[PDB]
Amino acid sequence: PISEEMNLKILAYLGTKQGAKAVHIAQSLGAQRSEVNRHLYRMSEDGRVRKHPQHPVWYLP
Amino acid sequence: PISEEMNLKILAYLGTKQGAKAVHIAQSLGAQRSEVNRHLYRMSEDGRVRKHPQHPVWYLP
DNA sequence: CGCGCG
DNA sequence: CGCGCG
Repeated sequence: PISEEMNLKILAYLGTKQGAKAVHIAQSLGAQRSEVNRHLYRMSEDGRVRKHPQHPVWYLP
Repeated sequence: PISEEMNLKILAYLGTKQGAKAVHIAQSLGAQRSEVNRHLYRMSEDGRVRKHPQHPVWYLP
């Protein structure tokens, strides 16, 4: 499922970086890569985060 | 697979009608709804299209 | 190697 | 009912 609280933890982390990989987001939150990726991709649908067009690297809009 | 040619056709439809549903894009292009959605969701990852936060309706940023 | 998939 | 899933 989707945790809005997980969404907010990810957004807060991205707010401290200039682009980040899910593996490092997961490391820094103490979460699993799959959970972080599930949330990143869903947030990207409506524009809350954005992925590099070629690389698995994530940014705030 | 993902066709960049298909991406451009979908973007062109959206440029004509904001707030479109996949079924209507598919009808116009002569494609399957599932194919159109596969491309919409992948384009949403890097912000080329954007989904409505609550509905399967699509916008062009 | 991109993987998120329920 | 959101479904895109390979």
